[PDB]
Amino acid sequence: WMPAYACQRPTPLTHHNTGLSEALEILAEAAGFEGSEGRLLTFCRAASVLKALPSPVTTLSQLQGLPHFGEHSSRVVQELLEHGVCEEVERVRRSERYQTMKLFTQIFGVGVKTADRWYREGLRTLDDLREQPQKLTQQQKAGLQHHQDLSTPVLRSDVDALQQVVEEAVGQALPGATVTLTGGFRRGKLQGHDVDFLITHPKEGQEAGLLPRVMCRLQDQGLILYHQHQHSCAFERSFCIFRLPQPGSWKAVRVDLVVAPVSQFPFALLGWTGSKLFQRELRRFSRKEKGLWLNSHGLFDPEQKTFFQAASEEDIFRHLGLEYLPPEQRNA
Ligand SMILES: Nc1ncnc2c1ncn2[C@H]1C[C@H](O)[C@@H](COP(=O)(O)OP(=O)(O)OP(=O)(O)O)O1
Ligand SMILES: [Mn+2]
Ligand SMILES: [Mn+2]
Repeated sequence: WMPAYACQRPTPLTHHNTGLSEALEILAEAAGFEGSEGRLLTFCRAASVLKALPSPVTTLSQLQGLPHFGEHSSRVVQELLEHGVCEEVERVRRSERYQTMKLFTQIFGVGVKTADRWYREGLRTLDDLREQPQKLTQQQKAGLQHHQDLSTPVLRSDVDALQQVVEEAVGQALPGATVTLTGGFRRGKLQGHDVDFLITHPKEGQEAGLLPRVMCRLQDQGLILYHQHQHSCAFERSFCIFRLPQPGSWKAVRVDLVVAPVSQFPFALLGWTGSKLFQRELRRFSRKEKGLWLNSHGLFDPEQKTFFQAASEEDIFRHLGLEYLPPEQRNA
């Protein structure tokens, strides 16, 4: 027996079923491209079960009694075991719709709705987008300008360099302010598509106006290629492309900087650490099993109209009746 919710079981970074999970995640991604959110979540859940298994699935008999393994996901795994290939997955991989939606949605500032609109309008390539600049936001133009670098996996070494410059700027702008690495790198990932940082100060309110000062410092050092600042309407944030110096060269790298007041920091850290499926599952668990609404700002009882005060992620897990999972076991 393995628990049904991803937030009730450890999911390590590395596992024994990478071929099988990858194939299911192609089908999940394709479903998302077609607005089939039910089918996306179904394939995502099945893949996450495989990530949690302590052994490779070598025969279909190892599927019996696992949750989230309905007929379609089981068929995909069966075909892979028997034939080394799943024809449905190969058709998806070869299809122009999938390839194009993958191409467009990978670009900085482009979601599924935009990519689909562009597809329906006859756009297919990055050059097609560059030929229609009136169709692009400034963020998307920046994504296209740096597309090669932004498609290159960000490495832990890049993360360490970026954390140093962000810490230097934060520390010079406001002594005592802190920088916490979040996202997939906090979960132990060796590579990623961006770097996420969470900034706060132990005195509530001292973080006010910090982010623009941090960005000014970084801009002055030549480290910023693109910056879009957004005030809270809901955390203050800056979605950036950094110019990371390397020996004899440089690389553009996506970096998200988020500011949270320290009262909300545990919720923010939990929300921003992911994985995306883990957090979806944790929020579903909270609502369905505990009657509480969890988000990146707090944990709300809608019946009592109360908020839970947490000092740590551990506090939040405890309040929900879940065993604590460190970040490296949230790789659902
Ligand atoms: N730009 C963003 N907008 C909204 N939420 C974000 C953003 N970046 C990160 N988050 C939040 C949502 C997720 O639960 C978590 C991780 O998001 P994201 O950076 O997209 O993936 P990740 O860090 O888990 O993998 P990757 O290594 O590919 O970046 O933090
Ligand atoms: Mn990330
Ligand atoms: Mn991010």
